[PDB]
Amino acid sequence: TTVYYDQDVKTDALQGKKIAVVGYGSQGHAHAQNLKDNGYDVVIGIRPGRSFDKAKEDGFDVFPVAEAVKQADVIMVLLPDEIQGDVYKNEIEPNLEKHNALAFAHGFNIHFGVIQPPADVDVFLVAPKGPGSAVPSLFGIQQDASGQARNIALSYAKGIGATRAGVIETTFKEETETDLFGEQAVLCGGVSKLIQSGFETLVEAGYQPELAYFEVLHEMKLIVDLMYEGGMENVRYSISNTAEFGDYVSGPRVITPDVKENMKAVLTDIQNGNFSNRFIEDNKNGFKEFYKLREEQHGHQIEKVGRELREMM
Amino acid sequence: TTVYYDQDVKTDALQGKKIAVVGYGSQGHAHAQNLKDNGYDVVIGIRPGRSFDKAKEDGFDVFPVAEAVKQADVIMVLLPDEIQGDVYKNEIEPNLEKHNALAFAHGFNIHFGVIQPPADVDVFLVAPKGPSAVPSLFGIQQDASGQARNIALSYAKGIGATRAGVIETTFKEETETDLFGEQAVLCGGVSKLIQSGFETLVEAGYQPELAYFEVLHEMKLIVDLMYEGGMENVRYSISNTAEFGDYVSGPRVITPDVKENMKAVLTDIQNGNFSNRFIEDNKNGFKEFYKLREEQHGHQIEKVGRELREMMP
Ligand SMILES: Cc1nc2[nH]c(=O)n(O)c(=O)c2s1
Ligand SMILES: Cc1nc2[nH]c(=O)n(O)c(=O)c2s1
Ligand SMILES: [Mg+2]
Ligand SMILES: [Mg+2]
Ligand SMILES: [Mg+2]
Ligand SMILES: [Mg+2]
Repeated sequence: TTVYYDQDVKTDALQGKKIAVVGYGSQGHAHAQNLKDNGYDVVIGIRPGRSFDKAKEDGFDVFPVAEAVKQADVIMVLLPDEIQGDVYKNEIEPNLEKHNALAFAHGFNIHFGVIQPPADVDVFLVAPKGPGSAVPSLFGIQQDASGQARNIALSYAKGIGATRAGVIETTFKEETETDLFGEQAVLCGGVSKLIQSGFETLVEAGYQPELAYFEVLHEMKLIVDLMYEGGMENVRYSISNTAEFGDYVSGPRVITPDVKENMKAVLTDIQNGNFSNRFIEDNKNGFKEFYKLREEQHGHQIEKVGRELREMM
Repeated sequence: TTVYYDQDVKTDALQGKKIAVVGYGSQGHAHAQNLKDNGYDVVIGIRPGRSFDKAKEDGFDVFPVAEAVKQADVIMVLLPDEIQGDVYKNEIEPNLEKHNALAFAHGFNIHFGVIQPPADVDVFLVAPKGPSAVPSLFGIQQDASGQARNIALSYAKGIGATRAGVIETTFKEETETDLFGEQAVLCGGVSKLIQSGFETLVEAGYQPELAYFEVLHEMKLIVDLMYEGGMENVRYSISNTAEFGDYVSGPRVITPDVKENMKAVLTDIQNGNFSNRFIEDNKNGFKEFYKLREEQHGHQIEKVGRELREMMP
C-alpha cells in the first residue's frame, strides 16, 4: 500500500509542459478546469459538436484532436473505450512525439492491448474516485521513457486535485479488472437484477407495484448513504433490530454461496479477455447486441412504475 | 394507484381529541410536536427515565403510559417491535376505552398477532418514509366508530405526511413488503452481495482498498442516479462498458435460482415464521442476534472501510 499525498509530491514536473485533454465529458471538464485553476496551459482536442461548443463557452481553447496532441506535452485520453482504438490510430499515434505522456483514466485499451504505444513515450493512468468531499484516487504506470513518468503522473494527479485525499499506486491490469468486475458483479449488473428480481417477487405475490417500488429501490438510497459514511456497521446500527436481524438470517438465503461462484466466473472472463473482445467486436458490428439489450431493459415493469411515481400529481 | 393530499382531507376528525403518543424516540418526538404545532392536544406517555423528562424539558406535559392512554382518545405506539407487545398488554389494553383509536407507524405486532386489539377500538396505521418529500402509507385494521379512516387521514396531516401524498395499504401489505425489502434486497441482499464481491477480489490477489472502492464506495453514485431518475438514469449516465457489462453479467450473477430464494424468504415472512423466530430470540436475550452481529463485525470488509474512511475529509 503506497499512498502519495499533496506533501508527498515535492517537484512540479508538470509545469512548463502543455496538457491536451482529449474529449470534453464530465471528467474531461473536471480535469481540464482543475489544471487551469493551478496555472497550467491546458488544451482540449475534441470533435465538433455540442461538447465542442460547451468547452468553448467555458473559456477553453478547443481544437481538432490531431492538433491538440501536436501542441501539448501530456495527452489525457478521456474518450469512450469503444472509440479510443480508432481515434488513437488515425488521430493520436501519427502525431506522437518523444518523451511525453499518454495519459488515461481507465486502462481498458492499454491493458487489453487495443492501444499499443511506442517505446519513447510515457503511458500512465490516473483515475479519480467519488466526486468527479474528497476520496482517494488511483494512479499507475505502464511505460517509463522520459525517466520522470512517476513524477509526471503524480504531479498531474496533484494538478487535478486527486492527491488531496491521497493517490494509491496500482497497475493497468488491477485498475481495469477491478473496475470491470464491480460494474458487472455488484454496482450495476449485480444490484439491478437484485432489485428487479425482488420487485418481480412482490408484484407476482399480489402486492401493489408502488409499495414494491419503494421497498426494493427507492428506500435503498438511505441504506447506501449510511454505508457510504460509516461503513456496513453503520447500516446495521441505524436500521431497526428487526431489519438488522432479517439482514443476518435472510441475506445468506438470498445470496447463496453459488452467487459468489458466479462472481468468480464473470471475473475469469474479464481476466482472460472474453468480455473485452465481446464488447469490442459487438461495437464493430454497430452495437447490435448492446442496443438490443439496452432497449429490452426499458420493457421492465419497474422502470415504468418508477417514472409514473416521479411524475406525481 | 390513488393518492391523498392536503386537498383531499376535507374534514378534520382530530379536532377536540386528546392524543397520546406512547414513547419518545426520534419518531415519537416528530409526531408529538408536529401535531402540537398544528393545533392538537398531545401528551407523551413513557416510563420514568432520562427520556421521560427529556420529553418534559422539550415543552410537553408527560404522564406514565397507563394514565396517558386513559385521558386520551387516540393512542399512537411508536416503540420498537420487541417492546410493543409487553407495554400494550400491561399498560395500554387495561386503560383502553370504547371507540378509542389505536395507532401505529408499523404493522409488525398487529399483523403477526402479537398485539390483538379489542373489537370496539379503531386501529389504523400511518407509516412515513421521508425520515425531500416522498409519499407515505396508511391503512385501517378495524372501524368501530365508523370514522377510523377519517381519523387516520387527518392524523396523517397532523404529523405532516399529507403534503407529499398518502397511499392506501393494509397491515399485511405494509409489514410483509417492508420485511421482504430489508431481507431480500436493501440490507440482507445488497450487503451479502457486496461481501461476496469483495471476497472475490481479495481472494484473487487484488488490493483490498481498490476492492473496497469498486463494490461499496462507488455504489453511492449509482444509487443516487437511481434515486433521481430511476434505473434508466443509471444506464444513461454510466459508460457504455459498464452498461454493457450490466446487461451481460447481471443475469449471470443473479440467476433465476436467486429469485426463487427470495420467494422462500417472502414465504417465511407471510406464514409468520420469521416473526416468531425474531420474537423467540428476543425473549431469550437476543443471544443469536448478538452472535450474528459480531460475526459481521469480523468481516475483512469493515476494517478496510474504517482505515479507508479515516483518510477522507
Ligand atoms: C434508518 C432506518 N432504519 C429502519 N428500520 C426498519 O425496520 N425499516 O423498515 C426502515 O425503513 C428503516 S430506515
Ligand atoms: C457516473 C459514472 N459512470 C461510470 N462509468 C465507468 O465505466 N466507471 O468505471 C465508473 O466508475 C463510472 S461512474
Ligand atoms: Mg470506475
Ligand atoms: Mg421500512
Ligand atoms: Mg422495517
Ligand atoms: Mg468503468
